[PDB]
Amino acid sequence: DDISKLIAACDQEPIHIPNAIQPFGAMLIVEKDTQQIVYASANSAEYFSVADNTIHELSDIKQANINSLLPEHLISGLASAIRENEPIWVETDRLSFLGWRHENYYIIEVERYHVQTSNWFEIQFQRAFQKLRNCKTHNDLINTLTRLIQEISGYDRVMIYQFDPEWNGRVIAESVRQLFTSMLNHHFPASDIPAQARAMYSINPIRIIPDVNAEPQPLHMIHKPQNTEAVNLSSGVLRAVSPLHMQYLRNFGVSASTSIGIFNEDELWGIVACHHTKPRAIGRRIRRLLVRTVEFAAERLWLIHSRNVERYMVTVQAAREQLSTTADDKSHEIVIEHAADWCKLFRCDGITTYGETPDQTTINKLVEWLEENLFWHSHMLKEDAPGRFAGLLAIPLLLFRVAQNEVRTWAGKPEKLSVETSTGTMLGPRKSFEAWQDEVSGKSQPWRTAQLYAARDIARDLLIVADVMQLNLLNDQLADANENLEKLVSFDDLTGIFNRRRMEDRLESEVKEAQRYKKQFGILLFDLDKFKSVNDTYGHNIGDQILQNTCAAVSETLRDTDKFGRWGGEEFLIIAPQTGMPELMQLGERVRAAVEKMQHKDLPAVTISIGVAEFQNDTRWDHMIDRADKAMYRAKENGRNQVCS
Amino acid sequence: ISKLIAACDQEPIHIPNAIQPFGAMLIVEKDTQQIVYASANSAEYFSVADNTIHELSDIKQANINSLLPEHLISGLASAIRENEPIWVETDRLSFLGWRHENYYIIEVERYHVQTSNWFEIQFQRAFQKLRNCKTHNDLINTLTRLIQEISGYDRVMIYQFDPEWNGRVIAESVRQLFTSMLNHHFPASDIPAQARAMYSINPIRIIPDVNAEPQPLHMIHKPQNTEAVNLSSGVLRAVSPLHMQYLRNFGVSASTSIGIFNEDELWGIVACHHTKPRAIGRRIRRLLVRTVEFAAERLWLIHSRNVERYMVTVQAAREQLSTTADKHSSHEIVIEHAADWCKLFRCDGIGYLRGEELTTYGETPDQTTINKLVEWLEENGKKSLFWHSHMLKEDAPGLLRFAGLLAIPLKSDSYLLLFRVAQNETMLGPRKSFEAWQDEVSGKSQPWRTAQLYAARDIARDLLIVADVMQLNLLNDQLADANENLEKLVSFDDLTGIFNRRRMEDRLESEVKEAQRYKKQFGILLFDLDKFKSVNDTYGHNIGDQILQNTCAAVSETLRDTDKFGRWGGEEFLIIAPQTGMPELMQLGERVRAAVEKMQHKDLPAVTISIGVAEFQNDTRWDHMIDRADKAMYRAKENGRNQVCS
Ligand SMILES: *C/C=C1/C(=C/c2[nH]c(/C=C3[NH+]=C(/C=C4/NC(=O)C(C=C)=C4C)C(C)=C\3CCC(=O)O)c(CCC(=O)O)c2C)NC(=O)[C@H]1C
Ligand SMILES: *C/C=C1/C(=C/c2[nH]c(/C=C3[NH+]=C(/C=C4\NC(=O)C(C=C)=C4C)C(C)=C\3CCC(=O)O)c(CCC(=O)O)c2C)NC(=O)[C@H]1C
Ligand SMILES: [Cl-]
Ligand SMILES: [Cl-]
Repeated sequence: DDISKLIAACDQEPIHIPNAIQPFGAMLIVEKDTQQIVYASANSAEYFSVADNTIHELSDIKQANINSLLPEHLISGLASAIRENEPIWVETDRLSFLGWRHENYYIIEVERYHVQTSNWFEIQFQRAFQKLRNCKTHNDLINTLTRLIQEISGYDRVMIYQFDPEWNGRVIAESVRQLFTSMLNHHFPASDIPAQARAMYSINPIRIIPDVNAEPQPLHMIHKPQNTEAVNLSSGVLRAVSPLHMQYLRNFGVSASTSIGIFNEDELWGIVACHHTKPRAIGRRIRRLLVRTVEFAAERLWLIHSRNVERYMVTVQAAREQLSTTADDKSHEIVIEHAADWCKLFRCDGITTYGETPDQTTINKLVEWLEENLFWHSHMLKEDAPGRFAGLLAIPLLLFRVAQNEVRTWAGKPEKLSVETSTGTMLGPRKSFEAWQDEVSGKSQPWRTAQLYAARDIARDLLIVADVMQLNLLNDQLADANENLEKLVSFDDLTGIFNRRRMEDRLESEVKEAQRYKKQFGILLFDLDKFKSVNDTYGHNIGDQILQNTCAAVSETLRDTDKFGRWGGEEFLIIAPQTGMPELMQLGERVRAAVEKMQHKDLPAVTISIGVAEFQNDTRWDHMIDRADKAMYRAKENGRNQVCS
Repeated sequence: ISKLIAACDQEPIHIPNAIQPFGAMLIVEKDTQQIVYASANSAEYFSVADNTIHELSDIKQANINSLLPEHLISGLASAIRENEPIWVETDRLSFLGWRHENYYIIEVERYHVQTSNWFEIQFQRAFQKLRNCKTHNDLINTLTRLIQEISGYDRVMIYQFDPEWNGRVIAESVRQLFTSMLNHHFPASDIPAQARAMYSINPIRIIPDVNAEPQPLHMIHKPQNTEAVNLSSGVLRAVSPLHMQYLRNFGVSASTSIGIFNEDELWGIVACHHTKPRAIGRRIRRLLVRTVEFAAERLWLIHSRNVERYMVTVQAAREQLSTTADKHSSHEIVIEHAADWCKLFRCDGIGYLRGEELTTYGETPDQTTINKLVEWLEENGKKSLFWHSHMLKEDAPGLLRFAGLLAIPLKSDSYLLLFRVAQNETMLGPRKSFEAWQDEVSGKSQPWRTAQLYAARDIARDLLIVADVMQLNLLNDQLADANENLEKLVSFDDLTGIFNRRRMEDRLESEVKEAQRYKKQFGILLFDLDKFKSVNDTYGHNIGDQILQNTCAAVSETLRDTDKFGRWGGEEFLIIAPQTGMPELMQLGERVRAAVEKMQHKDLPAVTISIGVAEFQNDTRWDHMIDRADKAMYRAKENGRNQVCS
C-alpha cells in the first residue's frame, strides 16, 4: 500500500550526518593528519571566544590554531586514542569539552559549564541504587525507575516505552507531574522511531533535544578537507534532529525531550522517554546519572525476570513429582486429579476433557488434521477448518487457549500523511495522539518457551505412566493365564486332585529322599469296588459323581504330610511320608471306612479295596506300585472292602 | 595477644567507646540536645566550626547549633528511621550523622573539594567493563581490577563465603609489592559473627592505619543512660586490637572492605590491603560501594542464567536416556552416560546396583565396601528415604578416603549411589589460617547443593522406569512363550499328538449343542484295544506305547476331514462324525476296525479293536451318548473281540 511505501521512505534520511547541530553547544571537526579545523558549527565564535579573545566572527576560526582553542588535556587525550568513538570529557572553568576520534577526524563538542560543588549526585546515586535493589517485582522496578528518573531530571513527564517483536511500542510505566494526559498502556506504531533512530541508542544511550524550536546551526567549511563526504556525528549529543521528529514532538505537545535506551545485553528492550512542556537543558553530570541509573535498573529488571523463570521451573518440578506420586497410588485418572493445577502451570483454558474444550467431534477433527500433518503449537493460525478457540498445543503420542480479544488503545488513529523532505517524499507525523481503539479478534496469547518444555515434559512422563499401567496389566493377565494352564497340567479336571504325572513325580522324590536320609514312608493304592456296575446301571454322570464323592471322603481323612492323587481310571494313590507300616495300615483302615460310610445322597453305596506298601530300601517307585497293587488284588480276592500289605 | 584470642568471638566490637583518629565524633542526646560524648580529639576538628574551641573541655560550654550545620540538625530532627546516616558538608568540614535510639551520633572529617570529572569518568568506565562480562570469572576479575584502579590499594581480593561461613580468595589483583593470596581459604572463626554482621549495618569498613592511636569517647555532660553507645553505623568506630595485630602480622598497614550482598545475604567481601597507611575520602568510598553493588547485581544475573542453562542441560540428558534405551539391558545405559552424569552431578564417582549386577564409574570403593554401604543403609531403616552426607566419617562412622555420599533407593521386583572425594590439596596469620581451614574440612566433602540433588532423583527416576520396562517386557515375553507350551500340553496327548480327554469332552458337548440348533445328524465311535493289558505286560511299555502310536497313525488316515479323533481314557478312543446317519456311521466303524487289523506288526503283535457306535437321537447331554456308545462297545467286546455294535 502507499502507507508502507511512505513509511519505508523514512530510512532514506541519513540522520547520522545532518551537517548541523542543535544550538545548545558548538562543534569543531579536525583532520587528524593535517591538524586542520575543517568544519565548524555556525555558532562556534560565541563559545571559542572564551578560549581565544581573537575569535570574533566565525571566519576568525579559520585563522586560529587548535592549541589556542582546546585544553591541553583534551589535545593529549585525542592524540592518545586508538579506539574510535570513545568520547573524552575535559573541562575548564567556563567550558566543558567532549571529543572523540572517528576515522580521520576528531569531533569536538563544547558546552558552557558552571562549576558546582556538593554531594547531591552521590546522595542521588546511593538512594537510586538502594531503591532499585529493593524492587522485587517487574512492576515495582519499572515504576521505581520512572519516579527516580523524573525526580533526577525534573522532566514534566517520564515514561517506559517497551518494544514488541515488530518494533511497535507500549507505554508500561509513567510519571506525570504537570497536567498531561496519561499515555499509560497506549500503543505506538513502529514508524514513530525508525530503525535508523533505534540504532542510535547503540552508539550513544542518551538523546537530548532541549528545545524543539531551537534553530539548528549548520557546519561551515573552514579549511578544505581531503574528503568532502559528510562526517558522522552520532557519538555526541549535539547532532541535529530530523525536522520530522521535531514536528512529531510539536504535535505531541512536547517542547523538550530526552531518552535513554534500555538494553538487555545488546538488544534494545525499550526506552525511557522524557517530555517537558517548556525547553529544558540537562548538564553532563545529570546525563551520566540518568544513564547509570537506567543501566543499574535494567540489570535489576533482568535479574527479576530470571528469578521468575527459576520459580516457574520449581513449580514444574513440583508438578512432575505430584504426577509421579499420583500414578503410584492409582492414566486419564492421573489427568483428572491435577488438571486445575496444570491449567495454572500452562496458563491455558482447557485440557477426556477439562476446562474450555471443543466437543468430542471437533476435538477428533483436530486430532485428525494433526494425524494428516512432534508437538504443534500456535495461537489462532487459522490454518485449519474452524470448530471461539484460538490457542492449541497438542502433544499426540491437548492444551487449549480461548481467543482473547484484546482491546488496544493507540496514541492517535493512523494517518496516511505525505511530506516532502530533502531525501524524498515520505510519511509525515500524525497530528493527533488522542486515544483510539482496535481489537484483535481471533488471536491468543503466544506460547512461552518455559511453558513449551514443561508441557513436553509432562506429556513425556504421562506416556511412560500409561505404558507402565499397560505392561503391569498385561503381566497380571499373562500371569493369570499361566496360573490356569499350569493348574490344568498338574491336576485332574474331575475330582480336582493331582493327575497321574504329579503323583509319579512326588513318589519319585519321596523315594530319593528316603534312600538318601533313611526316612520311612508308605503308599496306599485303592480302587472303587464294583464300579462298572455303577457305570452301567446308573450311567457315567452318576458314576463320576461318585468318584467326586469318594475323593471328598478320602481327602478329609488324610494328614497334612500325605499327598493324594488320581492314578488311573478309578484307581487312586496316597503317599504317606514319615509313617511306619502299623500306622500306615491304620490310615488304610480309616480311609476304607471313610468311603463306605459316606452319604449316599440318592446314589449307590460304594466300597474301596486298598493295597498298602512300605518303603523297604527300594531303588525306584515302580516296584512299590507293584506291591501295593498285588496287595490291593489280594484285598479284592478276600472279599472287597479290605486293606492288605 | 593469646589471652585475647581465647575470647575473641564474644568481644563486643560494636561498642568500643573509641574511634579511629581520621575524624572526631559527637554523641548528642536527642531529647535534651546536649552533647554527652565527644571523641578525645574533638577539639581539633570543631575548632574549625568554632574558633573558641581550644581544649576538649570547651565542648562542655558549646551548643550544638554552634558546631553543626542547620541542614544536619533539621535533617536529624525529621528522621524517624534509625541508622540512616546523613551526609552534609561545609567549606572545611564533612559531617555524617544518624539517629540511634536516644542519641544522634555525628562523625566529622576534614574535607577538600574535588572539582573534576574523574569520578564520573571512573564510574562510566566501571559500568561499561562490568556490563561486558558474560561469565562469573570475568566479572570477579574485572571487579577486583577496577576496585584496585579506583582505590589505589596495593592488593585487592574477593572472598567468597561457603555455607559454613568459611572463606575462599577467588580473585585477586596484586602488585608484586605483596605475595599472591589467590585460592587461600580461611576458617569461619577468623571473622566472628558480629564482624560479618557489621556489613549489614554499613557495607564499607575503613582502617586507614593499623598503628593509629584510637581516641576514646569522653563524657561531656551527663547522660540519662550510662550504657555504651553503639557506633557501628558510621565509619570511625574503633577496630579490635586483635585484628589490628592480624593485619600487622600480614604486612598490611591499612585496609578497606566492602560487603557483597545477594539481597540481604552476605555472599563475600571485597578486601583491599595497602602496605602503608592510606586514606579514602567519602566520594571514593561511595564510588567503590556503588561499583560493588552494580557488579553484584550483574553477578547474580549471570548465576541465574547459569541455572537456566543447567536446567536445559538436565532436560537434554533425560531425553538422551530415553533415546539410548532403544540397548538390551539397564546396566548398558549406565555404562554409556555416567561420565556425563558425573559432570551433571559434580561428583567423582557413581555406582548403580540392580539385582545381581553392579556398575562403577570413576573413583569408587571396591565392590565389597559398596555392599557394606548398601547393607548399612537398609539396616538403619534409612533405605527407603533418600540419603546424603558431605561427611561420611562422622555421619556414617567407621566405614574406611571418600567423604561424600548421595544414595537414591530404587524399588521394583535397587540403588544408585554418588561419591564425592574429600577436600584436600602459632602466631596469627593466613598461614595458620589456611591450615586451620584444612582442619575444618578434614573428611568433609563438597556439600550437595540442591540443584544437583534433584537432577539426581530425576535421572534415577528414568533409570528405574526404563529398567522396569525392559524387565516387564522380558518377563511378559517369557510368560507369553510358556503359555503356548502349556496350551499344547492341555489340549494334546503326550505320546500320540491327538486330542486330550478334555478336548474330546468339549468337542462332544459343542457338537451336541450344534446338532441341537439345526436338528443335524452325527454319531460317535468309541473303540478300545483288545486284551491290551496282556500286550503291555507280555511285551512291555515301550512296545505297547509304540503300538498305541501305530494305531493312532492308522486311524488318522482313515478319518474324513469333518471327523474329530481323540484319546478318551486308558486305551479308549473317540471319533466324532458330523453329517453321518447310523448306517454310514456303522460303515465308518467297519472301515476303522479293519484298518487297525491290517497294520504293520514291525516285529510286534497283531492288534484288534472293538467298537461301539452311537447316533444322535435327540440328546440333551453328551453323557447319554457316551453311555449308549459304551454299552454298545461292551456288547462288541463280549461277543468276540473285533466287532462293531450299535
Ligand atoms: C576470633 C576472632 C578473630 C578475629 C577477629 C576479627 N577479624 C576482623 C576482620 C577480618 N579478619 C579477617 C581474617 C582473615 N583470615 C585470613 O585468612 C586472612 C588473610 C587474607 C584474613 C584477613 C578478615 C578477612 C577480615 C575482614 C576483612 C579484612 O581482611 O579486613 C574483625 C573486624 C574488625 C573490625 O573492623 O571491627 C574482627 C573483630 N581475627 C581472627 O584472626 C580471629 C582470631
Ligand atoms: C518517516 C520518519 C518518521 C519519524 C522519524 C524519527 N523519529 C525519531 C526519534 C524519536 N521518536 C521517538 C518516539 C516516541 N517518543 C515518545 O515519547 C514516545 C512515547 C512512548 C514515542 C513512541 C523517540 C523517543 C525518539 C527519540 C528522540 C527523542 O528521544 O525524542 C528520529 C530521530 C531523532 C533524532 O534524534 O534525530 C527520527 C528521524 N517519526 C515518524 O513518525 C515518522 C514520521
Ligand atoms: Cl555528555
Ligand atoms: Cl562515608
